[PDB]
Amino acid sequence: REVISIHIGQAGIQVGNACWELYCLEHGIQPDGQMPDAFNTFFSETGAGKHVPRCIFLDLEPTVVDEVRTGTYRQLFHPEQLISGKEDAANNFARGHYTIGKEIVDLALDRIRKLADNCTGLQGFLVFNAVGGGTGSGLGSLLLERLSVDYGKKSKLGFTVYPSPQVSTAVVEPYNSVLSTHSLLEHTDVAVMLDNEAIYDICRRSLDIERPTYTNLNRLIAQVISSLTASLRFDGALNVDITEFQTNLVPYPRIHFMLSSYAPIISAEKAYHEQLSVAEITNAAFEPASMMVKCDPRHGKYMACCLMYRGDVVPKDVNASVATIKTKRTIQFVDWCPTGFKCGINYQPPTVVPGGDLAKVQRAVCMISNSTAIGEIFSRLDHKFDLMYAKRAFVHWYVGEGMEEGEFSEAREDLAALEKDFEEVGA
Amino acid sequence: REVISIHIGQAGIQVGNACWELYCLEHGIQPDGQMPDAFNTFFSETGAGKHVPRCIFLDLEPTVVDEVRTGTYRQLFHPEQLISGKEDAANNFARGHYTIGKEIVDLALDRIRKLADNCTGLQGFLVFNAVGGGTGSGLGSLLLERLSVDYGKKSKLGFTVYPSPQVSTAVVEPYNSVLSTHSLLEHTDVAVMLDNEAIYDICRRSLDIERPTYTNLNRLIAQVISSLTASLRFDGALNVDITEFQTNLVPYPRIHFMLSSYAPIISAEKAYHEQLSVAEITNAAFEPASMMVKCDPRHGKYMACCLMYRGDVVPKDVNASVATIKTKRTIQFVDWCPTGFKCGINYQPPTVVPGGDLAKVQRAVCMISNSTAIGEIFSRLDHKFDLMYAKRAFVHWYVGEGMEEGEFSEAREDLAALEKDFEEVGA
Amino acid sequence: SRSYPGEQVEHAFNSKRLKNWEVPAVDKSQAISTSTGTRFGTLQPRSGRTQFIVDDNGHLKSGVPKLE
Amino acid sequence: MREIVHIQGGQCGNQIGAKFWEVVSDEHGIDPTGTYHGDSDLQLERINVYFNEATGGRYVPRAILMDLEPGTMDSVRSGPYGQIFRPDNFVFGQTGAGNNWAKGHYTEGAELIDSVLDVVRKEAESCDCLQGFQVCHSLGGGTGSGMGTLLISKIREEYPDRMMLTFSVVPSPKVSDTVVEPYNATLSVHQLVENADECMVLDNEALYDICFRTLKLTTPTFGDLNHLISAVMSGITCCLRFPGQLNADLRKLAVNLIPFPRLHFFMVGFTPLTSRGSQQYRALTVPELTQQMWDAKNMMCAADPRHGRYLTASALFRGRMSTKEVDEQMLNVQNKNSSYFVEWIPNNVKSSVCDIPPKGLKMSATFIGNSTAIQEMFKRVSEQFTAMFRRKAFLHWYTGEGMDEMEFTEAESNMNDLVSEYQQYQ
Amino acid sequence: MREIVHIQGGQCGNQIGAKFWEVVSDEHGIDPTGTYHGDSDLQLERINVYFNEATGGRYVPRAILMDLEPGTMDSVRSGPYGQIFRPDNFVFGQTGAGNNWAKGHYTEGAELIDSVLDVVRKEAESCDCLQGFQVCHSLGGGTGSGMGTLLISKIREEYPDRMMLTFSVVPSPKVSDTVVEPYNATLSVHQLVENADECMVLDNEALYDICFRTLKLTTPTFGDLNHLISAVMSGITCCLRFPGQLNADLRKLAVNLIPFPRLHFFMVGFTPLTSRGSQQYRALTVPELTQQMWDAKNMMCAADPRHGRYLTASALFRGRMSTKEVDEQMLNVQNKNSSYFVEWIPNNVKSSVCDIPPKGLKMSATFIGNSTAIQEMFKRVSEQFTAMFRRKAFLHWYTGEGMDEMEFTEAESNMNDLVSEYQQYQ
Amino acid sequence: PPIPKLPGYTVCLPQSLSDKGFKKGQTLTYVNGYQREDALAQV
Amino acid sequence: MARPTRNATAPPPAMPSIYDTTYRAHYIPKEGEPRVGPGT
Amino acid sequence: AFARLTAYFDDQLTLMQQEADQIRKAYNHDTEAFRQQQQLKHTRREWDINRP
Ligand SMILES: Nc1nc2c(ncn2[C@@H]2O[C@H](COP(=O)(O)OP(=O)(O)OP(=O)(O)O)[C@@H](O)[C@H]2O)c(=O)[nH]1
Ligand SMILES: Nc1nc2c(ncn2[C@@H]2O[C@H](COP(=O)(O)OP(=O)(O)OP(=O)(O)O)[C@@H](O)[C@H]2O)c(=O)[nH]1
Ligand SMILES: Nc1nc2c(ncn2[C@@H]2O[C@H](COP(=O)(O)OP(=O)(O)O)[C@@H](O)[C@H]2O)c(=O)[nH]1
Ligand SMILES: Nc1nc2c(ncn2[C@@H]2O[C@H](COP(=O)(O)OP(=O)(O)O)[C@@H](O)[C@H]2O)c(=O)[nH]1
Ligand SMILES: [Mg+2]
Ligand SMILES: [Mg+2]
Repeated sequence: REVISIHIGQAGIQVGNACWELYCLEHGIQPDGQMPDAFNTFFSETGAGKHVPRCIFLDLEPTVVDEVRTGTYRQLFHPEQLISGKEDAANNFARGHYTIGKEIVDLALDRIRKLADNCTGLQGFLVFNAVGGGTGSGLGSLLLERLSVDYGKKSKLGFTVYPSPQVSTAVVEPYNSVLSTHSLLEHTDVAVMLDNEAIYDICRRSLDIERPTYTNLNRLIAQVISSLTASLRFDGALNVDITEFQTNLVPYPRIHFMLSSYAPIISAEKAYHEQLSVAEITNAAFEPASMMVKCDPRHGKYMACCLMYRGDVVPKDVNASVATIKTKRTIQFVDWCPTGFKCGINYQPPTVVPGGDLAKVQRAVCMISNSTAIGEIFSRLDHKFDLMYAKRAFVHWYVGEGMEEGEFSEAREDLAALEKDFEEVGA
Repeated sequence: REVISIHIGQAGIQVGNACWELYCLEHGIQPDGQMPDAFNTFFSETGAGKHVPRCIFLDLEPTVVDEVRTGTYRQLFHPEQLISGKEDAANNFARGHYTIGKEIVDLALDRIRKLADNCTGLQGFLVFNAVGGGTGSGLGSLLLERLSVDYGKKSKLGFTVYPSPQVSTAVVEPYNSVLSTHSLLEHTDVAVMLDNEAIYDICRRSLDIERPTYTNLNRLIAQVISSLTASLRFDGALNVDITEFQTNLVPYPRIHFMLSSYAPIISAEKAYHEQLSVAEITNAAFEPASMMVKCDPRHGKYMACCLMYRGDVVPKDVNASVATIKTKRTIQFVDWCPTGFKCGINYQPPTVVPGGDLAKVQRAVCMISNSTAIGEIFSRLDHKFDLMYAKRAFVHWYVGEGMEEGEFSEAREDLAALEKDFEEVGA
Repeated sequence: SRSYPGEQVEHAFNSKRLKNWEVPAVDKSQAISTSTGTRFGTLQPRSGRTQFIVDDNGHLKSGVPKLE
Repeated sequence: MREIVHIQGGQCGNQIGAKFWEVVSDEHGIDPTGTYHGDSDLQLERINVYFNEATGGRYVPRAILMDLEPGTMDSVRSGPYGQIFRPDNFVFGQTGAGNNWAKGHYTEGAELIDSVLDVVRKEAESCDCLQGFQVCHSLGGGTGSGMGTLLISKIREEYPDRMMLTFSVVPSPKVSDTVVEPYNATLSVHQLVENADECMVLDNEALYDICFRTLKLTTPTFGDLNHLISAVMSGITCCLRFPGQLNADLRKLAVNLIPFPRLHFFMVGFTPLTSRGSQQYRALTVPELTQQMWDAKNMMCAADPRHGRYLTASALFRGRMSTKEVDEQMLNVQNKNSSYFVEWIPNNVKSSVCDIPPKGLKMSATFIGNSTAIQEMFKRVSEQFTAMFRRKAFLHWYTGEGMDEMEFTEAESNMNDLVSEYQQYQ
Repeated sequence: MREIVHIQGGQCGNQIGAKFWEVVSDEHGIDPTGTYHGDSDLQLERINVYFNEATGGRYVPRAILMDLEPGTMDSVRSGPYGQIFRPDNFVFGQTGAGNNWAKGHYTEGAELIDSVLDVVRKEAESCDCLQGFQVCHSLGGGTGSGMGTLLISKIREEYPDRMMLTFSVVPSPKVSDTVVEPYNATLSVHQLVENADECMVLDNEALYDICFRTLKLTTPTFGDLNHLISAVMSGITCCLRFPGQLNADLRKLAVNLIPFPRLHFFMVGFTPLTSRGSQQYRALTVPELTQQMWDAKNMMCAADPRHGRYLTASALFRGRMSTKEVDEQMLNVQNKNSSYFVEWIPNNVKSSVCDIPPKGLKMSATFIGNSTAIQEMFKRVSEQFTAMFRRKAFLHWYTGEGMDEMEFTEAESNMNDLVSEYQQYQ
Repeated sequence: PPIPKLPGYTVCLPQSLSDKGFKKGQTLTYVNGYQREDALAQV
Repeated sequence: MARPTRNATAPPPAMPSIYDTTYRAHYIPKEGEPRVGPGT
Repeated sequence: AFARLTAYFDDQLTLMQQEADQIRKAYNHDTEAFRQQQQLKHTRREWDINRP
C-alpha cells in the first residue's frame, strides 16, 4: 500500500523536509536511517537495517538541495533521489517549461519509473509544488503532463500552493498561476489549494506565534498530510484509501479544487484551557478561521465534504454532529447532492515533534471540501492577470524563452470558461 | 574444458593485464603463479605448484609489453607468450596488415598452435583489440583470417573497441575501423562492441568517478568477461557455455554485433543505500543509459537477448522479471521472435579487487543483446569516413605502404550493403 | 514479440500483478487474434506448410508487401 | 447435514463476519486456537453446518473472506479468533475499488471472480447436502456491493436451487458515508430483486438508536453494532444448529414469509435488549420478550412498522418455553393491532421454538417481519438517485468504465415498480 | 522382476535424474554410500527394478547419464548421492550442443551414439525380464532434445516391444529460456509422435504455479521442481515396486489411457501438496485427495483441461484405503462434470491402489490425464514455429549442418494434422 | 525421525554462500592423446 | 528514538508403521471351535 | 498419529527456516561491513586524481 511523493521547487522540497521529519518521528526511524512494517508505505527497507524514503526532490536552484544534502538527514535520503540543476527558471513559466524542463524532466521520469517499479501496491503519486514560482510551475506542469500520459489513471494528488490574495512575493505570479492551472485542469485528478496568508492567520491567531516563518507553515502542511495518510498507515474503525477522494469529491471532470482545513490547531496553554470533543472540532472545522485557503464559503455552496477523524473518536457522536450540521441551515448544500458527506476514522492520534508548537491532543479532524468560493478565487486571480495582460507586460520574457500569444490567450479563455463552468454548476 | 584469450594492441594487452589480475584473484593464484580445478580453463598446471595463463599478448611497440615483462606479474606469464615486435604500425591498418603483420603472424600462429595442442577440451578463442589503432586492426585482422582458415568451426569471440562517435584520440581511425570491419564481417562469429565514451558515462553516472583512467575501464571489461564466462568454472543451477551464443544470438551469418550491459555498477555508498535484487538489476540491464556501447536501443528493435546471472539468484524471480520486461511497452522486439530471451544462472557471486571501485554485491547481471542500433552506429561511422574519403585525405600513406583504392571502395560498398541488410532484416 | 495466453498462469502474469503499474503493452496481446479477443482465449488451428516469403540472408522478396 | 457457507464482502462484511465467527465459535465452544473444548455433546452434533474437522478436534469455518484491499483483512487477522481462518480462503485483490460500483462489478470483478468462484465451488462441493449461501455486505461501497453482487449473480446462475440469505447494510439519509450511496444502492437493489432469495435489511442509524436509547451506552462502537448483527444471524440459524420443539429451517422461513416472489426484503429485530441497570428490574417471560419484539423502537431498520401493514411475520424463540404461551402471545398481539395486518392472510405470523438459549441468557427471541413499510426506504433512495441522475452528476466515473445509461434507467424502473407493487399490496 | 532402465539427457535430464535417484534411494532405504539400511523387508523385495547388487549390499542405479558436456555431470557427481552412480555409465562430450538440434542429432550423435547404445544394450541385457525404458529430457535444449531423440529412435528400432516412458519438459513463450525453442520443440515432438510410446509433458510455468499456489514457497529453486517431478515419476512406478490390492503396471496404464496410437500426450499432477501453514487446517481423506487431483491448478501443463474434454484419466493411489470410497469418488467426479468427459467412452477413469505410501505420508495420489487440451500448447508452439520459419530466422545454423527445410515442413505438417485430429476427437 | 524427502520439505538458504565452495571439479575429462581420445572418470 | 506463539509439537509415543499390507494385516493365525466328542 | 507426525515435521522445518533467516541477516550485515571497511571511496587507485 505504498504511496510516493514528489517535491517540485523550493517550496515543495521544504514541505518535504517537514513531512519526512514527521514521518521518521511517526515510524520511529532515526535520522541516520535505521530503527533502534507500517513504514512500508513510505520507506523501503534496503537489505539489513536501513530505510530509504520513496520520494524525489527535483529543483533547479542547488542551494536548498545541498542544504538538504548537508543537513541532518544526510544519510536518510538516497543520493540519486535528490535531483538538482544549475540555474533557475527565475519565475518564468516559459523558461521552466520549455528550456530547462525539457532537460530535467527526462531524468525525473527515469527515477520515478524506478520508484514505481520497486513499488508493489502503488496507491498513487502525490505532488508538492507552489504555482507562484518558475520551476515548480513550469517543469512541475510538464512532469505532471508526462506522468499522466505515461500512467493514465493513477491518482495524482496535487497539494498546490496558490498565491495569497493580498500577501505576495513576486509580480509575475498571476501569469505563472494562470499558465499552470490551465495545464493542471486536464491532468491532476485531485487538487488541494494552500494559501500562505491563511496559514499565517492560523499561526498568529490560534497558535499565538507572533513572528512565524516558513518552518511552521511546513509543519502544519505536514500535519495535514499525515492526517490524510494515517488511514493507510494505521488501522482504524473505518479506514479509507487515497482512491476514494476522486470518486466522492469530483462530480465533474474539470471541477477538482478543494478547500483543506484542520482542527484543532491549539497551543500548549489553550490545550490546558479547553477540552476537545467531536462536536466542537467538527463545528470548528467548518469555520472560515481554521481554513488553509483564504476564501469564505458563506457565499458558496458545499458541493461535497470529506471528514477525516484521528484519535479517540467513536462513530455515534460524529454521526450526531454531522446530523446536526445537516439539520441546521447555517450552511447550505447544492440541491443536486443531499448526500454530501464522507466520513472516515482512524485510531492513532497525531504525533508531536520536539521543538514544535502544537500540543498533543486526543482527537483531530481534517476536512477536504468542494464548493464555489474557489470559483470566486479564480475570478479574483483572473482580475490581476487581466490587468497586466492588457498592456502586454513581462510577456516579452515568455516570448523570448519560447512561448507565444496563443498560449496566453488560450489559458485566459480557459480560466474564463472555468468561471462559467462554476457559475452554471452552482445554480 | 579450456578457452584461450589473445590480446592485440595497446588496448588489448592492457585489458588483458586487468583481466588476468582478476582471474588470479578469482582462483586464488599468487602473482608468483602458485596457490597457497576450475583454474584448468585458464591456467595450465606445469610440474608441481605452477600455473601458466593460457593467453598471448602480441603487439608491435616493445614499451607496453616490457611494462608487463617488468611488472609485478613477472613470474606469472611465460616469457615466450609475450610476443613483441620492433616498430609500430602507427595508426595505419595497412602498415600493420601488410608490412609487419606478415612478419609477426607466423610466430603468433605457432604460439597459438602450441597452446591449442597443449589444451584438451578447447572451448574457443576470445580476442581483445581496439579497431581504431594500427596493430590491433591490421595484423589483428590478418591473425583472425589465419585462425579462421586453420580451425574454422571453433568459436572465436571478439570484444572489440570501436572509436567513439565524438570523443577521439586519432584521426585516421574511421579508415582503420572501416577496413578492419570489412574483414571482420566474415571471420568473427560473435563480436561485442565496447565504447570508451559509453564506459566513461557509466563511470561518471553510477560509479561517480569524475576523472577515471583506462584502468577502471579495463577493470569493468574484465568484470564483464568474467561474468559471461564464469559458468565454465563454477557450477550453477542453469549453466551455459561459449558455443551457446553462436546459435542463440546470431540470426543471420553477417549480422553479428552485440550490445553489452552490466548491472549493478554501483559504488559503496549507493550500494549501502539501495537494495540489489533480481528485478531492479534486470531493469537496469535493459535501461538504455547503462549500455556499454554509445547508442540507443529505443531507436531500433531487439533481435535477441542473453542474460547471465551470478550470485544469489533463484529462477522464479528472473522469470518474473523477464515477463515484466516482455509486458512493458517501453521496449519492443522484432516481429519474428516471440521467445527472444536466453537466461543463465551461476552460483558464484562476482569477486572484488582491492583498490577497485565496484562494491561487493550479492548478485549481478550481464546482458548481451542484438538490435539495429548497431546499424545506426555503422551509419554514423560511415558518414565521417565518407567525409574524409571524398577529398582523398591521408590516402597517400596507404598507397605508399602498398594497398590500393580497390580495398577502400570495396569496404565502403560492403558497409553500405551491411546498412541495407540491417534495414531489410529489421522490417 | 507476442505474449501467448497461458490458460493457467495469465492471472499471475497480469501486468499489474508484475508491478508494472503503467499502461501495458497491448500490441503484443492484440496481434495474436485469439478466439475470444482477450488474453483468456484459444488460438486458431493452422494447416499446411509455410512458404519462404523471404529470400536468402534475410531479404524480403519484391512481391511481398512491407512497411517502408 | 444441511450446510451454510458464509461469504463476507467489503470492510463492513469482513468486520461483521469477524464478530459473527467469534460469536459462533464461542457458542460451539471452540477456543481461539481452533480446538474443541466444549462441555455438552449437543455442541458436536451440528457443528458441520459452519465448520470442518481438520485433525484431532480442529475445526475451521466454512467462510470466504473477500475484498479488494489488504487493510481490512489484516485488521481482522490480527485480532483474537483471527487464527482460525484458513489462508486459502482469503480471495484477495491488490488495487482497491473506491466506492465505485462500476469498478467493483465490471473491471476488478472480471479478474477476481475466477478465484472467488473456484473457492466457493470447492467449499460448496466439499459438503454433502448444501442448505444455502449466506452473504454479508453493505450496499454503499464498491467492492462490497459490486463484487458481492456479481458473485451473487454467478452463484444464482450456477446453483439455482439452494437457499440464499443476504445481510445487507443499506444507507440512511441522516449519515451518508459515501456521496455515491444511492448510485450504488439502486444498482445493488436492481440485482438483488432478481437474484437474492431473501434479504435482511440492517441500518446504522437504527443500530445507533438502539445502542443510544435502549442499551444506554456511552460509546457504541462498530464492535457493538457488529455484535448485535452477529446475534441476529446466530438467532436466525439457531434452529438449524440445535434441536427444538418446533423446528424451522431457512427454506421453511422463506416459504412462510414470502407471499410473492419479488417481495423478499425483511426488517429485523432482536430481544431482549435491556439497559445496564434496568436488567435486574425486568422479568424473563414470553410476554416480556414479545412486548419488546413487536416494538417499533427495537427494529434494526429506518422503517416505522405502523406506517404500513405486516404482510407476514416470523418469530424464532430460544429457551425452555411453553408453546401455549408462545401461540397465545402471537394471537393476542395480532388481534390487538387488527389494522396493521393484511386482511387476506389469517395468522400472518409463523413461530418456532428452540431449546438452547444464547450463552448467559435464559430466553431470547428474533423477529423477521415482511412488511410494506420498506417502500418508504425504497422511495427515499429513489428520490436521491433521480435527483442526481436527472442532471448527470458523478456519472462519468461510471460511464467511462463500460456502463451505459440504460443500466441506470432499468435499475430505476425495477426499483419504481417494486415500490408500486408494495404500494398496491399495502 | 520387471526392469526399468533409466536414461537422463541434457542438463535438465541430469538434474532431474539426480533428484529422482536421491528420492528413490531414500524410499528404498539405501544410504548415500550405497548400503541397505531399511527397516521392513518390503523394500528389499523390489530393489532389482532400479538397482544391481555389486558387493555385499552395494546397489547401483540402473541409469545412464548422457549429454554433450560433462559440466553438469561434474556438479551432479560432486553433490550428495554422487558415489552411487557407476563411473562406467557416464558418457562424455567435448564439443557441446550449443542449443542446436542439428549439433545434437546429426554431428555429435553420429560418433557418441555408438557408445551410448553399447552401454544401454549392456545394461538392458544384464537383466532377464525387461519392462522398459524411462527417459527424462527437454524439448528446448540441444543435447537433451536431439541426441536423446535419436537415442529414442535407435532404442525403438532395436527393442520395439518393450515399454517406453518419456518425461519431457516443454517450453513456454512466457518462460523463454532460449530463442530456438519452437525449432527444437516442433521437431522433437515430430519425432516423438512416431517413436515414443507415451510422453509426460512438463513445464516450468505450471511448476511455478503449483509451488506458489499450493506449496506457497518463497524461493523455489530448481531443486524443488526436480523434487516434484521425481515424486511424480516415483508415484508412477510405485506399483511395480510394491504390492497392491489392484496392481497396474506400465503396459496396463498405457493400454487403459491410449485409445488411438497417436494420442499419447498426457498431463500429470501430484497430490497432496499443501503448505506448512495449511497442513494444520486440512485433513487427509480420499475426497480431499480427489478434489486436489481434479483441480486444474494442480496440473503440470500449460493447457487448462477444461478447455476441452477428458479422453481418459488414471489415478494411482498409495496408502491403506477403501476401494468403495475410491470408486465412488471416481464415479462422482465423472458424473458431476458431464461436459468435460467424452461421450463415447463410458467410465473414462481407471484407478489403481497400492499399500505402500511414500515415507512420511499416510496417503498419496498421482494423476495421468489424457485430455484434448494439449492441442492448445501444440498450437502455441506451432504458430511460433511458422512465424520464425516464414522469414528464415536463425535457419542458417540448421541449414549449414546438413538437414533440409523439408524437415521443418514435414514436422509442421505432422504437428498440424495432429492438432486437427485432436480437434476432431474433441 | 528424519525429515522426509518430500517437495515441500527444504530450508531456504542464500544461494551465494556455501561452506564447500562452488568450484567445478574436473573429475570427468579426456586424455589429450591423438585424434582418437579416451574418456577418463577420476575418483 | 523514544503476537501469538505456539510451542512445537512432539512426535507421537506410538510411532505409526506404514508397512502394513492388507494381506498380512487381515490374515493372521486364528483358532476357534475345538471339536466336540460324539454323544452316546 | 500421522497428523501429529506431519505437524512435528512442519515445526522442525519452521525452526530451521528461522535459523536460515538469521544466517541471511548475518550475511547481509557481513557484506555491508566489508563494504564500509575496504570498499570506501577514499581507498582507490585514482583517489589522488579525484581527491576533492
Ligand atoms: N507555504 C509555503 N510557501 C513557500 C515556501 N517557500 C516558498 N514558497 C512559495 O514559493 C513561491 C516561489 O517559488 P519558490 O518555491 O520560492 O521557488 P521556485 O518554485 O523554484 O521558483 P523559482 O524561484 O523561479 O525557481 C513564493 O511565492 C512563496 O510563496 C514555504 O516554505 N512554504
Ligand atoms: N578502453 C580502452 N581503450 C584503449 C586503451 N588503450 C588504447 N585504447 C584505444 O586504442 C586506440 C588506439 O590504438 P592503440 O590500441 O592505443 O594502439 P595500436 O592499436 O597498437 O595502434 P598503433 O598506434 O599503430 O600502435 C585509442 O583510440 C583508444 O580508444 C585502454 O587502455 N582502454
Ligand atoms: N454495522 C457495520 N457497518 C459498517 C462497518 N464498517 C462499515 N460499515 C458501513 O459501511 C458503509 C460503507 O462501507 P464501505 O467502506 O463503502 O465498504 P467497502 O465496499 O469495502 O468500501 C458505511 O455507511 C458504514 O456504516 C462495520 O464494521 N459494522
Ligand atoms: N525443472 C527443471 N527444468 C530445467 C532444469 N534445468 C534446465 N531446465 C529446462 O531445460 C531448458 C534448457 O535445456 P538445456 O539444458 O539447454 O538442454 P540441453 O542443452 O540439451 O542440455 C530450459 O527451458 C529449462 O526450463 C532443472 O534443473 N529443472
Ligand atoms: Mg525557485
Ligand atoms: Mg598502438
